[PDB]
Amino acid sequence: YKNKLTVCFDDILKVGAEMMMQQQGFSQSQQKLLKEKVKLFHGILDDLETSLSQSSSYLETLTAL
Amino acid sequence: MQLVVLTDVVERLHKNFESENFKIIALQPNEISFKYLSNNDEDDKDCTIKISTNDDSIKNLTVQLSPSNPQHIIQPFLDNSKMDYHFIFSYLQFTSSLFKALKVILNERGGKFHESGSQYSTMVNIGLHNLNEYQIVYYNPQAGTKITICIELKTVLHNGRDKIQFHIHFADVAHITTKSPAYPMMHQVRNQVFIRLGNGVACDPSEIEPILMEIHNILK
Amino acid sequence: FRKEELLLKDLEIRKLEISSRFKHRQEIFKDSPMDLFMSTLGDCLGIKDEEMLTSCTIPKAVVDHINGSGKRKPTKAAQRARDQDSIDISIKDNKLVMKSKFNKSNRSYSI
Amino acid sequence: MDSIIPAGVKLDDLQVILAKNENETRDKVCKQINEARDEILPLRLQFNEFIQIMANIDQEGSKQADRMAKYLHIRDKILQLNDRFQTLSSHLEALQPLFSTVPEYLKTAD
Amino acid sequence: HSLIPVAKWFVKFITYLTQEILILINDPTNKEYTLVHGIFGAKMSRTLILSILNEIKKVTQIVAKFPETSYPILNESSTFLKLVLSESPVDFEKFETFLVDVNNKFIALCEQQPSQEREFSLLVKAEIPPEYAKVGDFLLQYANNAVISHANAAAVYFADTSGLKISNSEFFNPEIFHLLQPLEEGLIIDTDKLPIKNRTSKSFSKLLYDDVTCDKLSVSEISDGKLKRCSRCGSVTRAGNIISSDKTIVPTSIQTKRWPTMYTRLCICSGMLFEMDG
Repeated sequence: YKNKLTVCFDDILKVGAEMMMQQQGFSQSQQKLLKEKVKLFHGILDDLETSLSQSSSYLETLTAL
Repeated sequence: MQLVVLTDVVERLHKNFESENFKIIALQPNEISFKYLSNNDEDDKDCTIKISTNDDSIKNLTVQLSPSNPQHIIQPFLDNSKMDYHFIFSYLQFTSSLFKALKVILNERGGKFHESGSQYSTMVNIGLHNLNEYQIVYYNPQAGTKITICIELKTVLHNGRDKIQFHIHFADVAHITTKSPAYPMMHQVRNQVFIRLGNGVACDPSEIEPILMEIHNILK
Repeated sequence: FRKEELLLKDLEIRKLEISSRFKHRQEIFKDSPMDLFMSTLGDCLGIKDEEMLTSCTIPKAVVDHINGSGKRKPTKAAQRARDQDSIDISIKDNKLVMKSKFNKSNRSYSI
Repeated sequence: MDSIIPAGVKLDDLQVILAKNENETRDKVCKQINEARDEILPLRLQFNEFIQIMANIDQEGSKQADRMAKYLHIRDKILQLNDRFQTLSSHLEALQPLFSTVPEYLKTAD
Repeated sequence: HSLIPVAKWFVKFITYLTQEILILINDPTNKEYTLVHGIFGAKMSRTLILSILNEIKKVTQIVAKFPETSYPILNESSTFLKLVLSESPVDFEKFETFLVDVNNKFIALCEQQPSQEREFSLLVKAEIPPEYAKVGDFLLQYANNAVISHANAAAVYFADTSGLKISNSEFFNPEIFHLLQPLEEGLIIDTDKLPIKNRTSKSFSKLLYDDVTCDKLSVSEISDGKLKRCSRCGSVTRAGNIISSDKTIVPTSIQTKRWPTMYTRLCICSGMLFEMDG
């Protein structure tokens, strides 16, 4: 998960790199690539939050037991 | 001035909240305690609106939602976004049935000990991206599988007019092959459901709560 | 009708200059996506390279070799290479310099 | 920073250590997980704000110095983004020894 | 370059009929969406679109065979023509076979039973007679597997095809889009009885989109008073006049007589065009 968060913010600039390259209209492929990148970033953030919550709950239950 | 702005807010709500469950429980100079859902408790305020009045109007109308109310998960997004209060009321009235349906879904799992050893491996929790969509994912750590159901607000052209309908569908990642161990239930849902265009299901909010239970009937 | 001819010639020169610009930029600052983003975005705005700020420091070996005024003489093959390229490139005090060779006016790159 | 949990120690030894000391490390890890949970949401909020700023780049711009100010602001924004990424990396590596017992417990229980 | 705004409405049109295919399958009993039957039933329209697709292939083949080489900067219009066809949400080749198969099936049915009213029904009535109720079911079933299988089902349903200016309700302003006087008083109305804000030709219609080149109308073209209105269908067009420099390939003061000069006096519906009063 440590590498995923780094690459995702590196890739959102990488995905845009070709977007401003043509800028340097918009292609639908690049737009949908950006959309899926941002939605997967949100999804992995949610997954990491759920994993943290589950690990925490395991922490209290093992400490109690 | 406080009373005049409160009366204006009440009139606007009556114009925008024409429903049989709309009622005001407690009236306070600094907060509003009114009920618009089907909660049975008399003194439980479904929605709390704090009154911050200025020399001419209310500075900000912060929407607060009770923990018992299933709508409390959208509280931070309402707090951090300065959207129109009328638009917030419209969204609340448009999504109240969805909130009730998801309340039933979460209370199904949240029931106390029923003297049954049916320790289901699937847990239901709400995923949130923004105010435009609400996502439900089913966590199964025992089977290591995921069941994602995304509900977005997508506009569709209807008779020369654009309307917003709930887009309940499986995500594009859910290109699940026949080889998945958990694939049977997704395939059953697809066969028995997939306005259906094969992937998406756009529905009228007045009819989302029965059809979602029809989806949830397979789930339960 | 020399006006349209010179406009189209300037446009072709501009597009080839931009081509050389990004092909050189993608390799000089490959290690810093932030620097590449901000540099290309500022040049889309039309900011001179002498005003914008850099977060990272480039090595001095490329600076010494690109000019050759140091102890090591520039290669004659390198001289031919920099002659055939359309852009005069050099770095002064951790910052490169970019100047148009045909139009000396303030060529606005804004969109 | 401080390595409360030594590296390479077994799960049972960690249980014995945790059973004593009146749970100062339990308090510390509870505070750490609480601040991680309270940090998760603001990152999403500010990331959505950055997306909104990027999408609305063609509005409220009329002077060149306005572009200077706005793009300096956004470069600063991603500056604290990388700083926050480093801080959360430090937070997770601080809890890395604590999480290291979970794979061993799962594989032993398998 | 000037053909590009027209092509946008050309693609925007074929998507509307494809969108109605998905809607009609779920509810075949909806009478309010019977227009989709007549459009495919028209016999020359299927050939007409095929001819349009034929010349489109010929133009692209000729442009590929004979590209512009002297000035690379001028290749943008030629390149954009190739891009807009490839980037269309639905492939033209798949849609080309769609109408071709309909023609063959609708010809063998004529030999099965001789009838001449069906030719009128598919062209004007836009309906299928009850005696041919079995024929209507064929359109619903076959259209799903033919072309939609090669396109994005989710995208076309939510695609923004609004503003096609097909219905009359979106031509005239909603203030006047109703009967104003009883039938006893007659059908012709004197101007003095119109509402004060609705007593000019400027407030009669939606002055947002163009009708000949299918291009968006800017504020400059609205306010210059050089646009024309059709007295028959209510259409508004700035045809027959020199276009502004911002609409050209490169901003310049050179005046070029563009194809809109064909409709200087006659509208698209054979109506007369007149200078719109300011």
